[PDB]
Amino acid sequence: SVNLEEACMERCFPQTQRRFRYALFYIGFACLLWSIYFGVHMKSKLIVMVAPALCFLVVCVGFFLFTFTKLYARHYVWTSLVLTLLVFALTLAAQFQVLTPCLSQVGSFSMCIEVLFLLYTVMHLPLYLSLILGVAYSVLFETFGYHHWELLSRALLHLCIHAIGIHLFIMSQVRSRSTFLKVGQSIMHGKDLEVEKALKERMIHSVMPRIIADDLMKQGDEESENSVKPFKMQQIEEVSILFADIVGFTKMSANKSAHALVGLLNDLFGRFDRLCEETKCEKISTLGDCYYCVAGCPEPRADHAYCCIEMGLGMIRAIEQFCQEKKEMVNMRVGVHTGTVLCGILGMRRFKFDVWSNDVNLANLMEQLGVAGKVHISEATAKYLDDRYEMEDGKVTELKTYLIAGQFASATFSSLLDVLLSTTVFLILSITCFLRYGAASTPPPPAALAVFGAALLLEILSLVVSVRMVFFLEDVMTCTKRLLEWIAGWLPRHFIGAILVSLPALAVYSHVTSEFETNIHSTMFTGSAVLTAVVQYCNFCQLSSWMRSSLATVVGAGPLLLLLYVSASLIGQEVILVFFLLLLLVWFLNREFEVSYRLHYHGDVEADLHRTKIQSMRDQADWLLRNIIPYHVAEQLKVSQTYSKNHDSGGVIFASIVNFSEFYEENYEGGKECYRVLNELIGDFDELLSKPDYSSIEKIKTIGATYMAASGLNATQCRDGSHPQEHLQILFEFAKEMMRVVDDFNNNMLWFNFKLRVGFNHGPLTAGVIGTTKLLYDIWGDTVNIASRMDTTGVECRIQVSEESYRVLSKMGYEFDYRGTVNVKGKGQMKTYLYPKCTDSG
Repeated sequence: SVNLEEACMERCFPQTQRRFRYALFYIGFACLLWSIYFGVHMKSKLIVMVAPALCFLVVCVGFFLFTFTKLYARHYVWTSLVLTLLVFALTLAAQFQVLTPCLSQVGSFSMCIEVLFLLYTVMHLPLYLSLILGVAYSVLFETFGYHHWELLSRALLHLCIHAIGIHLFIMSQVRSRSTFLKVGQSIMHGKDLEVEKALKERMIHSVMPRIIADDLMKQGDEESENSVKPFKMQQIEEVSILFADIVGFTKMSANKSAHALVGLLNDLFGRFDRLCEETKCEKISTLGDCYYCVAGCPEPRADHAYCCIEMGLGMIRAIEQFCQEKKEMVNMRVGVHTGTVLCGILGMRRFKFDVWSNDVNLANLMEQLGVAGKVHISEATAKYLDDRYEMEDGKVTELKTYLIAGQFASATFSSLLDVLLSTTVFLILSITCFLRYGAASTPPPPAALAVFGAALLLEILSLVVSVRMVFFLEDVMTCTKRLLEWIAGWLPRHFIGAILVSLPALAVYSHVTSEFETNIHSTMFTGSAVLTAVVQYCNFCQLSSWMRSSLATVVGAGPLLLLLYVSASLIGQEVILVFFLLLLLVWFLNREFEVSYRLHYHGDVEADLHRTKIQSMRDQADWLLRNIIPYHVAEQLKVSQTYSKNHDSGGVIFASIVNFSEFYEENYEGGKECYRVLNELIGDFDELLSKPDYSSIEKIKTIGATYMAASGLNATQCRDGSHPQEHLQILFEFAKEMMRVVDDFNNNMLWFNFKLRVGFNHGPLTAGVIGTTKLLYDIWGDTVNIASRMDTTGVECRIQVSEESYRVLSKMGYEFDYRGTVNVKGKGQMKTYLYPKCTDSG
């Protein structure tokens, strides 16, 4: 991730800067304490040492204040480079003048070590370059110390110090990269999440008015949103139910492109939405040739009739400007009635907040008998119309009828590696201490080999724990580990790992069981041992911080204060002070590192949280879309802006509850108990669509007792084992199905049985989507209004199937009783067929 690993450092500068600075602080105190030794007791016979230390001090403080410089951005890698080169020079220069017998070589060694761990941590050197220059410094240091096996010992000291430092580098920078990538993912998750939220909100307000949508967006009732994974209805009265149905409708819909026609339609509909929003008139929808609105139902309005009729005149202006614009001989009849309407939301598929009354049906009948240019109004309209407009008693030419016309890197991963490393290095520790015996083929002390093997097996058992945990080999028994990990918790793991990391102290002490203080070679050698030992405790940064630190502290401390009284006098003082320094050093280092680990944990949590949140949000939005849109069109707009297509043969069935409005009887608060029961049976019909064979059944929409279905539409590819016109058969299957369903629901309908009439047709039709920044998608064609009047002229318990639909369904196993010949507007007296073969009388 080249430019991305670049961005890492782009943001990951300040931590490196501050760590560098505190390391500088360390170095300063280091040369400080060297000087205070060499000035207090010994080496006061030559002051050529304090001057190098002090010029080191001054160049380090120059680093200190220069770090803040503006020209420090890309000016840091080679900075670390030159600085550590400097430090190396100081070390070896102080180192050479030795091998006289007055002072320990390990002091220089100790420096070399802590130096190189600093070089490790903050310098952020190239993996290979870091390693190689480090090991180079190591080897040149051990060589220049030369002025049969002790040298090999010091060498292994180098090697272990390498291994620890190098792993520390690798884990630190993988921590960096991982945390960087993770926080990036988190913020991108936040952003595309709120994007998803905005999108689903667009979908909400496109399927719910601002009043009710904004009501549900504070989730007053959480059961609504639980269903989204709870309906309130209001008998809002004194509202203006307004309709407008296209005249010249079937005409203008004769020979268009079947797509651009929809386009100009949607254009006019944007005009009409403008009219709604300007007149504060709450539009409802469009049923084929007929657009419709109410006027301020949720926000109750009194001049609702006024803005109603003024928006009507506005739409009149719109249609005139368009028909004179697109050169069309088209208009639309208009019809409005006012009064009471109970409004609410039922249904779980393609459903909506809608409205119900006979005032609705009154405006409906008046509109179908209405004329373009003069809205057909009733008395309830004219009663507070106040006739400030072009009132006209427009009588029906065939009921108070009027007209108006104007005016990687996991937690175990880490423990895996660090355990492995602790093990191997404690083993090379063991090699080192052992090889004290070079000629003594027999080892006198038994504790050495004893606890050697002991710690060895402890390491190997922790090893196999880790390796069969990760690799999942499961030789003996796996449920064992399952019950076993339950005991390894945040603190138990703490103490066990504490033992594991603390052991090398007693490991080297097994050799301390032997007499040493006589042999100062042995003495200083053991000092080298114990310091090279304490170096490691910075390792398991997944473990304790405060307790880990204190542990390393006391374990380094104790035995040396013991040797203080076990006696080569003031060299104890100097070594204990250097231990003090390196103590506070590693203290704050692994402090920083465990802190980085803490923040990694933290950010990990919240990032996965955001992932889950946007997952849920996206999924809920998609669920809502599937409520509101089909799939093929989801693909169409997923790739385009719109879609429309003349589908020349599909079925269409309409179902209307005959005895609804009477057992609707309004003794109650609108009888909305009955409306609860209606949402019950509606959800039952949704279950009906929830059938797999009823996946290809396109339930279009509904208006209270209305129900609209059509198929042969998403049937875009017909396979050989499928007939292109079978969908009518499964549609009629669904018809008899829902008949059975209402029959069963009636048995549970308390002291009542609801009945419905149904009318069917099939043939020509055309799909097209409307809403952009809105959402409306509908089908049209003569088939629509044909089945409309069919169900309109129907009778319950009998299935009025049109002539040609009767024919095409009879050959598919359905037996129809010839109802008769009924007038169809646009078709005149049309031959009709009920399905049930005298299930009723006949």
